[PDB]
Amino acid sequence: MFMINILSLIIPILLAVAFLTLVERKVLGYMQLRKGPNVVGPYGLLQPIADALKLFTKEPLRPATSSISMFIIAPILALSLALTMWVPLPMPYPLINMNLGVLFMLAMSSLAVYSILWSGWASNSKYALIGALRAVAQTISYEVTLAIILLSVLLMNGSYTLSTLITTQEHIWMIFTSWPLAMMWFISTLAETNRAPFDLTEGESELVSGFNVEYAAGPFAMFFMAEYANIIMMNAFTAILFLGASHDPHTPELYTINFVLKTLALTITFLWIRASYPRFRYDQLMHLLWKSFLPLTLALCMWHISLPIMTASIPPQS
Amino acid sequence: MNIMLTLLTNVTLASLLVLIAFWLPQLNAYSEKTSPYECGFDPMGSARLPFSMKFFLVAITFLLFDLEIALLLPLPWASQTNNLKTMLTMALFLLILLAASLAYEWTQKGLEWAE
Amino acid sequence: HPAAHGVLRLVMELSGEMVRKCDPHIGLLHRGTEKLIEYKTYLQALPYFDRLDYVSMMCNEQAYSLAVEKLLNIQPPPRAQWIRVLFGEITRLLNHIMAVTTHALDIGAMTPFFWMFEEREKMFEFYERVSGARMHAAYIRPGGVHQDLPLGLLDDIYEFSKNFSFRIDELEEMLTNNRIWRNRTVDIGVVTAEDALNYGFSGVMLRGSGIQWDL
Amino acid sequence: ELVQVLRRGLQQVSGHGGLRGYLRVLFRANDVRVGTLVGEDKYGNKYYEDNKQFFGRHRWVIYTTEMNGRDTFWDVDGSMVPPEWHRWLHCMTDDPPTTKPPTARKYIWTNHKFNVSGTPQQYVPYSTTRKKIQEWVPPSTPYK
Amino acid sequence: SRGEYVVAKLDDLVNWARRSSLWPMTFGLACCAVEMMHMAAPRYDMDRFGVVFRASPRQSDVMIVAGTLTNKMAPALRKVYDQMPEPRYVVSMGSCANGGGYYHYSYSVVRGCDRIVPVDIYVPGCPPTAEALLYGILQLQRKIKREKRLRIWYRR
Amino acid sequence: TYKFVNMREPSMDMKSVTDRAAQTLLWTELVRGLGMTLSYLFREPATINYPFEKGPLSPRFRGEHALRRYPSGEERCIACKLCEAVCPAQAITIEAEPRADGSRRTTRYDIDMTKCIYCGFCQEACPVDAIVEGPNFEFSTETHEELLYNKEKLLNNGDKWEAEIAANIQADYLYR
Amino acid sequence: MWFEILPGIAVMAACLFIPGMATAHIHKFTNGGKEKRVAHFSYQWNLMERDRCISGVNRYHVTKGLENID
Amino acid sequence: FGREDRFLNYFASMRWFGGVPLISLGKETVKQPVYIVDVSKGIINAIKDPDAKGKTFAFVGPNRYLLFDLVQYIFAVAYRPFLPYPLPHFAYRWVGRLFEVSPFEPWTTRDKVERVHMSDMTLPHLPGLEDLGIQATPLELKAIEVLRRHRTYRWLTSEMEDVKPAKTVN
Ligand SMILES: COC1=C(OC)C(=O)C(C/C=C(\C)CC/C=C(/C)CC/C=C(\C)CC/C=C(\C)CC/C=C(/C)CC/C=C(\C)CC/C=C(\C)CC/C=C(\C)CC/C=C(/C)CCC=C(C)C)=C(C)C1=O
Ligand SMILES: CCCCCCCCCCCCCCCCCC(=O)OC[C@H](COP(=O)([O-])OCC[N+](C)(C)C)OC(=O)CCCCCCCCCCCCCCCCC
Ligand SMILES: CCCCCCCCCCCCCCCCCC(=O)OC[C@H](COP(=O)([O-])OCC[N+](C)(C)C)OC(=O)CCCCCCCCCCCCCCCCC
Ligand SMILES: CCCCCCCCCCCCCCCCCC(=O)OC[C@H](COP(=O)([O-])OCC[N+](C)(C)C)OC(=O)CCCCCCCCCCCCCCCCC
Ligand SMILES: CCCCCCCCCCCCCCCCC[C@@H](O)O[C@H](CO[C@H](O)CCCCCCCCCCCCCCC)COP(=O)(O)OCC[N+](C)(C)C
Ligand SMILES: CCCCCCCC/C=C/CCCCCCCC(=O)OC[C@H](COP(=O)(O)OCCN)OC(=O)CCCCCCC/C=C/CCCCCCCC
Ligand SMILES: CCCCCCCC/C=C\CCCCCCCC(=O)OC[C@H](COP(=O)(O)OCCN)OC(=O)CCCCCCC/C=C/CCCCCCCC
Ligand SMILES: CN(C)C(=N)NC(=N)N
Ligand code: SF4
Ligand code: SF4
Ligand code: SF4
Repeated sequence: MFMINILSLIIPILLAVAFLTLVERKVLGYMQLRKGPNVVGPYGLLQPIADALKLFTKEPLRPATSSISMFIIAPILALSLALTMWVPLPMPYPLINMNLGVLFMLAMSSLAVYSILWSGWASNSKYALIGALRAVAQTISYEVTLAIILLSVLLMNGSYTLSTLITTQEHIWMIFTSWPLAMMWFISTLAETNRAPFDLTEGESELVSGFNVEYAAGPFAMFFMAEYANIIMMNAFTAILFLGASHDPHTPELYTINFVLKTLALTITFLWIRASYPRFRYDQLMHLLWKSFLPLTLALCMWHISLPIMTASIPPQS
Repeated sequence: MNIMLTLLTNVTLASLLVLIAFWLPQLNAYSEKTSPYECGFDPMGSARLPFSMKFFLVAITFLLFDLEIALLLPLPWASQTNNLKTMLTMALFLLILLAASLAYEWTQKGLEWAE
Repeated sequence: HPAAHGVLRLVMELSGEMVRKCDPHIGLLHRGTEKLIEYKTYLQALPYFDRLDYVSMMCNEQAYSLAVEKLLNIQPPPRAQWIRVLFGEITRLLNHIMAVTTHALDIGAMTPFFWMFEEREKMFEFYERVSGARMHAAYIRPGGVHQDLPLGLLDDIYEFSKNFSFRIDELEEMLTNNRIWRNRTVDIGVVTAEDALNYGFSGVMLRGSGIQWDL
Repeated sequence: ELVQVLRRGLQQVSGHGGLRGYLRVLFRANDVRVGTLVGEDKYGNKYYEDNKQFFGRHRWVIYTTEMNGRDTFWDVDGSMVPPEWHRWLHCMTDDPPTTKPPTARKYIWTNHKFNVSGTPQQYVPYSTTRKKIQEWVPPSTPYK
Repeated sequence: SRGEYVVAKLDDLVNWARRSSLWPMTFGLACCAVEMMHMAAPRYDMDRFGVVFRASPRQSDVMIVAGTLTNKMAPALRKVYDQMPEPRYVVSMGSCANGGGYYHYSYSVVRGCDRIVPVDIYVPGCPPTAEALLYGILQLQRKIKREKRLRIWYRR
Repeated sequence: TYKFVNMREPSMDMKSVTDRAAQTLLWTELVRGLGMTLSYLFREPATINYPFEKGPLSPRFRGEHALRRYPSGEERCIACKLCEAVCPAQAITIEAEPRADGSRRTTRYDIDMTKCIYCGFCQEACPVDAIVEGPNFEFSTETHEELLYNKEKLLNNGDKWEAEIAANIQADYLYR
Repeated sequence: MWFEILPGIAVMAACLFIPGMATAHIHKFTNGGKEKRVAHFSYQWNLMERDRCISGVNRYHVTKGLENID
Repeated sequence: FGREDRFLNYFASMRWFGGVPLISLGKETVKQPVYIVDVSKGIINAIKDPDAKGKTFAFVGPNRYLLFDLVQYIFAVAYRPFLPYPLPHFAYRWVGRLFEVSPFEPWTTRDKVERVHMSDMTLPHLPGLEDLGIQATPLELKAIEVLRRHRTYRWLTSEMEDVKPAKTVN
């Protein structure tokens, strides 16, 4: 039955990734006064299927100068970690109920960083190398900021368990409690997922597709799937962490509906931001977190250490 | 057990997708098809040559600050102790030292990229 | 390359990502227009100017027509001159829309591109109604213009002009005070007035540097 | 309120003749609008107008399911319109062929032909001029 | 036959995705490239048809040779076409790309991009309207529909 | 006259300083951009449903070429080669000879549509309105040779589009 | 109009419903119609093991009570 | 032999199957491959030659190699390790039988193994490229055109002269 549960977690996530591709296309079109895909099927519903079939029936090539061993591993690692990030999320019952349900997320994200690095380096191309180093810098910045922000927010919670996050947010919302950390965390999630205005590793205007310049057909589709799965997963993480839904043990479907609605709202906000804003410059992104977010993040961490102690509201350990 | 099973499942699915991608479609590869891409012209040098890293100092500071976050992570359990005064004093000591390190680097221009 | 306008080879020497020297290689779109003009007549050479700067078509045509009329010692009629000025300003709007929107697209903003290109489509409709060609009109000729305006063109141009200030305001609501756009564009490519004059810059470059010069 | 718009959608479902016609128009034209029928030509193409729509979408055409000898249920071309309806659709005039028929000439084709490229009916170029130089023809009677 | 039926349905399935998922390379020359931009503009939105521009030739299916091809540019165009993986299609747009255009008798112009790359569709004009190029794209899609690769393989 | 685009200076009073600080901390202009994008989302798109809806055109439109006839059926062209002389791209080739009835009629009239720039000088220079640039523009071909028209192809185009061409010429001939 | 974006969003939402609902149903199915026992600590794990031992069927979710003591 | 050929590609694609199986270690087979451009030029010249109407031409290369030497040179130019081993003829035939069950283009067949093992005939009486006016291009000049694709990034840029010519049998 556990294998059935794993499949039920995996396959709908990939379906949601494909239809998120479609939704982003249409949302950007209507924000840009276009229509978006509406020809392939009824309201363009078959467009993701057409694109997937085309990509997996098209020829993939390996560059002559490429290191083939790490050329193949990078999409495998990216997709595997994108799917693995979904196992501890409670909706409202996690597939795997990890006691430290957040450090696993941090470690797997840091490991998923290396997929783009190894794809860029293995490609043996200058644009891929530039994209890889942009990934290095972006990872530095968002890693330190994410670590401190998450520490503070979970310090308001009591432990590193997401079901405990639900129980904490039973009455009110962490967005109400700690909205500055929430805004900085949203920016950090944008940077982590490489979405605009921080799409530096794959900046089309400055680089020709960045790290995946040499990737075509199936391997490229795996990078796209991993990116969109990470987008949805991080939006779900933000929704669980800051927008806590009410949970009824006897009818847990209501929590699932609320969680999915919040996740969709955050993902549509991601697409909205991409449509609205220009692109950063990676040195300006590094100076944005270190020189603006990091000082305020340290101050807010001190404040959120002191607040439960000074108000006699330290959360229960269990 | 379950975590190993799901890791195996994800890796197997990704590997199967790679196998399908590299064996289903028709392949016709020649020398120019697989050549490196440099916007239509041949590359002047090699991509394996040294590539200057203008933020080398910031990477080392990132290493040290990663240590700092490693130290700061067990705070949620440290708030359950009876010695709340000592715990708060030492936590604020660590955070103040981290802030002082950031301030020193910023004022000595360690955060400015090399020209 | 998306930012290289398709036909520019820019050989760059980078230390990391800092630029050490730029060596633009041009001529990938060299056609021998001047030689072909030498081989064509005066009327047969107008489309060559029509295709030189394909975002200011009637402006190129007006420049060529002014040169030919100056050599011929003739004078266009006042209605022809007014049509030339009106369509020159329409073409200036077209070119500025293209320039600003492609700049914002290279920087990472595309919705202004789409909006202003709908506006460009309307101005292309004006071009096509007056000439029969949507962009390469070949309408302004030595001595005046080829044909007179249709009997609804002025009203349609008035409607478009009335409903365009809001489009410009919507464009400015997205970029002018945006901190990301200011970070990308402020203090980038600074050229002094003396350097601009010596290098032979003209128009927007001089006026941005602060030189009060407009032909 | 949205109730009125839902009622309009259901009317469009009923206006097209039910679920079957609505689906057929949706899956072959990607739009389910209803408008006044301006006319229909000899090839089966129908033409509708709706002045309430903005300029550009206030005139449209539903293509026939079979033209000449081609099964045109799905693969609809933009060259299938005859010249008169082409002019009306592209808005070179506000007078439809039904109201203002064009002048009839004895040489104008009775049946319109779409783009025949890729078919054995495609145009093939050739020289339309005869041979410039005539070669000498030696006698058939031997001299000896 | 069962085999012929299976290969016919499979070929229809494969041709449908390629027909409805065209990803042209971001590649434009001279004046004809502006009409591609107006095609991508809201008025004649190409994205609704499944036509999406991509920058890398590896991730591109169609090359739209839109504008004049010069002698100094021909090697680069051939290089990017070669680096574009199969299946790949070519649409030449405008008189310059079709034949010589206004610059046919020029020392530095290639009289037709088909001297360099095999061209699948020719779009005539100077420049062809955005509607004309959209018609050319739809004609290319219809050309893709008639391909029978699995049917050729089965009867081979 | 002239005007300064960026020459203003901000007031340093406490209220303005606090407003700027709030804009910096609370991303007010970013929210404004989001609001503008949302407005455009809720607006109606300008996309037309091609090919079922066609973009507007004018009687002066230059499209595919055609050779016209008099109402009697006789060809209008008199082999005067004015179009060939004025053609900027040299895309027209003409060869003529006396016909069986002595008329001045062409035997070869070729137009290279891969060389033509669609500038419309040929229909301006024609003194009999024989060669015209019709309204058709959807004539893309799968092979190069199909775009090398000859007299038969151009006469076929004229016969095919005669009604629309005649209507457009009637509508626009008073401006010529 | 803008409401043609809804069907894609509706399909994506339906796809995202499946994981959580399926996990809840599988938890209830494999735990005797009750929530899966959460054992974050050795005490709770020992409770689960004792429940397995007392049940006599090697299933912790099979609960015994007063009718079992007497 | 050429870019899209079978010969050089077939011999250079045995990398994936560990070592190189050869019948009698390739010591009993002598082959003289001919260049594709030379073949095409001869075909074109035979059309323009008026006194080649009803004839039979043999197109062979200028050098004859043992199969072992030829495969060794192919692997040396491709910069791949060469590990040959003798495989009995019946076993090689069975291997070819296994590979020909592919509905697609087979990698190798029993007939292909037979042809590879067979030595190229000598037909002095028939005319050739020198009779048609074409000088046969030696393998050592155009081998790098085909076998450079089979190299890795380590040896991609190694020059043509870097590899000694194979030992001929004349
Ligand atoms: C001159 O030059 C030019 C320029 O200057 C160079 C320019 O600037 C421009 C201007 C250009 C622009 C302005 C364009 C930029 C602006 C835009 C708005 C473009 C936006 C672009 C995008 C948004 C692209 C992003 C989208 C992409 C890349 C598409 C990717 C699509 C996908 C589908 C991703 C792949 C997903 C996959 C593979 C998911 C697969 C899923 C599975 C495997 C799961 C399987 C599940 C199952 C099997 C379960 C099945 C279950 C059931 C019930 C089915 C059973 C039924 C049966 C019948 C079997 C122009 C025009 C130009 O010309
Ligand atoms: C024989 C197997 C060999 C596998 C080799 C490859 C994987 C190597 C790592 C070890 C195996 C996987 C983890 C096993 C854990 C066993 C214990 C367990 O289940 O604990 C439950 C715990 C439960 O969480 P908990 O510990 O917080 O709770 C305790 C238990 N309860 C809930 C009862 C209180 O699981 C975890 O904590 C999950 C941790 C996952 C860590 C994964 C580490 C490896 C990641 C990949 C490494 C390799 C990268 C390669 C990169 C690419 C190279 C080419
Ligand atoms: C949303 C999904 C995401 C993941 C998608 C993963 C891919 C799914 C693809 C499914 C369809 C695959 C169809 C075959 C594609 C062949 C590609 C190719 O190169 O073809 C040209 C080649 C052409 O071969 P050739 O013989 O012409 O080769 C000579 C080529 N030259 C001359 C250039 C050298 O065709 C083949 O090789 C034949 C392939 C036969 C089919 C292979 C198995 C396909 C099985 C599909 C599922 C079947 C289900 C049961 C039947 C159902 C019937 C209704
Ligand atoms: C279930 C396990 C799968 C493992 C991987 C197998 C490959 C397929 C992976 C899944 C994707 C399938 C997609 C559709 C089908 C296409 C792929 C496929 O099936 O290719 C088959 C390949 C296809 O050859 P191909 O190179 O033409 O593949 C391209 C296929 N098309 C044309 C469709 C693009 O065919 C064979 O392998 C036939 C021969 C089988 C026997 C030999 C196998 C190799 C040699 C091994 C033995 C070597 C020693 C010999 C002596 C032994 C005794 C001592
Ligand atoms: C996981 C492995 C891969 C999964 C693949 C199977 C899952 C997807 C199933 C197929 C997706 C839908 C395919 C059918 C699309 C129908 C859409 C409809 O519009 O197409 C019509 C008919 O579709 C095609 O013409 C027929 C080919 C597509 C169907 C192939 C037959 C079924 C193949 C097997 C399907 C199940 C797969 C089983 C084996 C895996 C004609 O469209 P077209 O004329 O172009 O458009 C012209 C433009 N218009 C609309 C404005 C006029
Ligand atoms: C506090 C740690 C250091 C302890 C003493 C070690 C001395 C020797 C080691 C030196 C390393 C310490 C470096 C950190 C301080 C040096 C930074 C510095 O020089 O400038 C400080 C910088 C200068 O800014 P500007 O001059 O305006 O910049 C102009 C740019 N154009 O301003 C600062 O002071 C920032 C420092 C912020 C954190 C400082 C940490 C100390 C604060 C202690 C407060 C808590 C005390 C606890 C009392 C509790 C009472 C109940
Ligand atoms: C409490 C109720 C009352 C509320 C009102 C109290 C508010 C006042 C409290 C003290 C205010 C502190 C003001 C000091 C900040 C101004 C310092 C300053 O301006 O430095 C200038 C200069 C400008 O930056 P540039 O690099 O030059 O920008 C590029 C220009 N081209 O800044 C610097 O050089 C950096 C200065 C060191 C940065 C320190 C940041 C790290 C410390 C913050 C972490 C959290 C606080 C730590 C604990 C605080 C308590 C000990
Ligand atoms: C201005 N021109 C000609 C472009 N091709 N521009 C562009 N942004 N691609
Ligand atoms: S065909 Fe005409 S519009 Fe196109 S590139 Fe050539 S001159 Fe410019
Ligand atoms: S439109 Fe201009 S280029 Fe074309 S045939 Fe007529 S005169 Fe020549
Ligand atoms: S200008 Fe008119 S009449 Fe004269 S040759 Fe040309 S088509 Fe004939």
